[PDB]
Amino acid sequence: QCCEKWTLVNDETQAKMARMAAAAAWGLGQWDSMEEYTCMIPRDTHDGAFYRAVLALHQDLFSLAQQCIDKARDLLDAELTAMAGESYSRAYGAMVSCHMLSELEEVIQYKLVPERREIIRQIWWERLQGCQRIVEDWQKILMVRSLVVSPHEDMRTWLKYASLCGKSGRLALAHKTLVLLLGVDPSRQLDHPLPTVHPQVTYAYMKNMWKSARKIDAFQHMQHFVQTMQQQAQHAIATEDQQHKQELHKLMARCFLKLGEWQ
Amino acid sequence: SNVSVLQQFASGLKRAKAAKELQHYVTMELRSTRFYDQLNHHIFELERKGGILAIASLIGVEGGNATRIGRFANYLRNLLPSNDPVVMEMASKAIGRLAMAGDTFTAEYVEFEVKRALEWLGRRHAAVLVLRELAISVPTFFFQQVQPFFDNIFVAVWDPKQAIREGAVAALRACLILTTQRWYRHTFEEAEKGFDDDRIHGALLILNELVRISSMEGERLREEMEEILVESRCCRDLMEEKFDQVCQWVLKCSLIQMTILNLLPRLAAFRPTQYLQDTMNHVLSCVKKEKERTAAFQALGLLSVAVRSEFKVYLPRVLDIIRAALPPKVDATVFTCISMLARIQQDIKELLEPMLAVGLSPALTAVLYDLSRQIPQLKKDIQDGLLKMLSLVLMHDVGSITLALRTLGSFEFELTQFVRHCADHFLNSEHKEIRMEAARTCSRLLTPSVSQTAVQVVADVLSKLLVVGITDPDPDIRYCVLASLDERFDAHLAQAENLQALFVALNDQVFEIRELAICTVGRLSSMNPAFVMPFLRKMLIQILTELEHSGIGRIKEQSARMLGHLVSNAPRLIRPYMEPILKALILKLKDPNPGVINNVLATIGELAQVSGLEMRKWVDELFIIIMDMLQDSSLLAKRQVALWTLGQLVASTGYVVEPYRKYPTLLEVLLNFLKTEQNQGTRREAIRVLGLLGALDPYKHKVNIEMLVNMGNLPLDEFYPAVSMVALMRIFRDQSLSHH
Repeated sequence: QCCEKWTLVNDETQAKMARMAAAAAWGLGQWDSMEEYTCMIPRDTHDGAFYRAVLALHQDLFSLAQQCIDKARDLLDAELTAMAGESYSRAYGAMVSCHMLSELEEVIQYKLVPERREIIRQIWWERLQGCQRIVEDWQKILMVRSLVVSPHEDMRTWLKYASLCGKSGRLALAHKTLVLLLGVDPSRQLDHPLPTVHPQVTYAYMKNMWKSARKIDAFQHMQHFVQTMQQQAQHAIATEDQQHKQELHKLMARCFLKLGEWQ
Repeated sequence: SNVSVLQQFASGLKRAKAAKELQHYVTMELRSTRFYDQLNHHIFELERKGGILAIASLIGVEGGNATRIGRFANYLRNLLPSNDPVVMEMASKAIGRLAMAGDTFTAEYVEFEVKRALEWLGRRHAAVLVLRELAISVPTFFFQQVQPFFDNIFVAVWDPKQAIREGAVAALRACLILTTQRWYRHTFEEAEKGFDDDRIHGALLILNELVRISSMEGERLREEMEEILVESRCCRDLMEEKFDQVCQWVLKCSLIQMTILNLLPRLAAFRPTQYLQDTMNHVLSCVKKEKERTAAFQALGLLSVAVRSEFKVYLPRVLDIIRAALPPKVDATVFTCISMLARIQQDIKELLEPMLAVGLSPALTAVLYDLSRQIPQLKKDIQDGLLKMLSLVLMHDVGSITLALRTLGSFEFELTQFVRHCADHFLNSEHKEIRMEAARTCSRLLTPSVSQTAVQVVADVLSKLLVVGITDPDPDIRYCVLASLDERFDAHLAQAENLQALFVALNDQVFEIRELAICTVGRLSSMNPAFVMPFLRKMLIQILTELEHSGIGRIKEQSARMLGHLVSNAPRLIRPYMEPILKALILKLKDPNPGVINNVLATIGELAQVSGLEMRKWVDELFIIIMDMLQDSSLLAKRQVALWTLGQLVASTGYVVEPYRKYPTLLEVLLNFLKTEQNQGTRREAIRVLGLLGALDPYKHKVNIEMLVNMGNLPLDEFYPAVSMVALMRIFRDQSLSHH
């Protein structure tokens, strides 16, 4: 919609489009249109500084990014003070912005210090768990972190995101996440069995399908999953792979119960 | 404290004056108060220049908010009513410096001064100065009263005087700028009414103000080159009147000429022809007259800026004058006009020779640099001539040599004999100015720095620079020579004879050369660790002694600063010594001078950065200490540095969410700072810390943590007696009781 109607539009409404257009462009990954949409936003607004900082980080202009982050903080002081005066509940929205700005600061020191990566990942994992369990905040935070980390490099965060989506009536989004975690679309290739790499993803996918109408298919798939797990456990037993074994056994139990509960 | 300060401020009363003011500011920074106020009274009543200096300098240096205003307001009010001019300039500067304090009295003070200035409008000029100073220093409360301002200035302006006009037009300019940022018809009406010599040079400046504010583009050229609806509607009438006045009054009447020269280019920039040939005639006629020769070229250049495609016809005339004026060496503006002309390449070639025949003069090299900037083409001939003239100057008066050394580093150039000539130069030199500039030029000209040719020359020259930088009897060029060595020099500073000299440089007296040398050596030691490492270990041992075994408040602070620098640079030497150092620093914090605490807190943050996941187990105590300091302003350390160090700890070590549970008041504290202070840095640091700790779920926050009631069904007769008793008993508990 944004692409279709750009020259057919007035400047006043162009300004209001710019933010959503830039957000969509960032989400898709087309960096050409993101700059065009960003340059239209006023420079005095918090969002303008935020998006200019994002672009600067993408283009490795760290000093400019720091300047933009500082300016964004100065622009945020007013809203935070206004809302903080009454109750902590009303101030949460700005607290999320403060969280995002600090995470953006920490994004630098990830492109410069290779010896400081695992600690940053652990810190991110521990901090994300103290926030509220809304979906949009998680979406924003994960989008911010996605500048240097791909989903395949940290599975548990995305698995928890998919599980959170599941308990809400948004099963399609969880389907998309699990599809982009498996690497293929088992929905298209019905005649084929599920892939066996990353068993946790397969387990989560089977219970999402059970959440939908495909109950008997889920049961049939789970039986084969258990058979394959037992065969793999027997054929790949080694003293080195004991922790693995311990994590394998703990998985099989969780499978078995489900079977019975479904039977 | 009493007599010494009195003597110092008397010497101030009786270049040198500015140095004395700076020295007084430094002495106050080191710091009696009653004697200082008595001294201010002593010098005020009597001389006035030093009193103004003393009064003005201390403002913005000490922490006086209200009593200082209450005392100095009378001093400033006594002088303005009746007094001689000129000296007022400094009193006005003092007023401006005072007015930027802003402690709950600016509105009253400024309105009082403005009203008393309007009353007068040695009396009128004082009011003009007061209005101008209040407009500059206080845009807010000056904007409060505008109609009386305009009405009374329109009366006082048109008196037969020049001094009162020169300030009235400036006050009008300030008021109109403030009005535009957030009257014009009245201004134009009263300006045109008078014209129908006294009622010329003020009306012209007022119309200039209106025209300039109408289009800021022309003034954005005027200002830049100097350093090197309403009017539009009534455009035809004003243009016709101005043209008639110019054509008719050819020799009717200095001041009018400068006003005309000021107006012509801005008017042309408003609309680039109608009277171009006429403007050419006026300006050129004004040139040959010495009293107007300086301003005539200003007008010519400004009009060349305004009018673009019609000035070229008169290139031969102006140039004919220029080549005649310089051979003897007014042209200071000629060069600005020539530079503005390009904003045209073959005439500059011929113009090259006499500009360089001028010798060394200010604004020439900058003019050439800007010319090369806008039009990239002819430069090699410029460089050749410049180098030849510089050589002729340096083979053989003092300020000329200084300017030559300054010029020898500007823009590109195309040098073996020159370096050795400079070696002779700074050697024949008992002068803080010649030597400093020569050393700067030598440092800049050796920018290139793997081939073993010119390496020997670099070695010899660098040896000489180090010798001078370490042996200078005075301190001010040692600091410049040392600082001139940046990160680029690593190959030659890794030698032995140079490292020994650098070591000698350490343990100096000024403490600034000490910081610079320790920073430099710390930057080194990644290339020649054989020599630097033991020396730094020894210096670390010495630093930990001074701080531990000396009961003095100055050396401890200096040593803490030197430890902070050492930790920041060369961090591979500190990792095995983390536990001892920390244990020492904490001891200084656990004691029943603010600088010592500030430096200790500052260095703890750098210690935190250099480590992490190894400073855990030490976070709880440092968290208790800094929290105790954050509240409880009895131990009033700074807050910016404390918040900075807290954030550094949390970020580096990794400590999230748990602090909220362990210290339930950490959130109620951090938000309060947002509604109580007026510092950008403090607020930004608080926001950064809130971000680093992470957003917390409101439910988790919850987990972590009568008169109307009297009105029931009681009759009114019984209600009145009670509430009265409740209120009285509420008062009846100490405090206010003091007088009640």
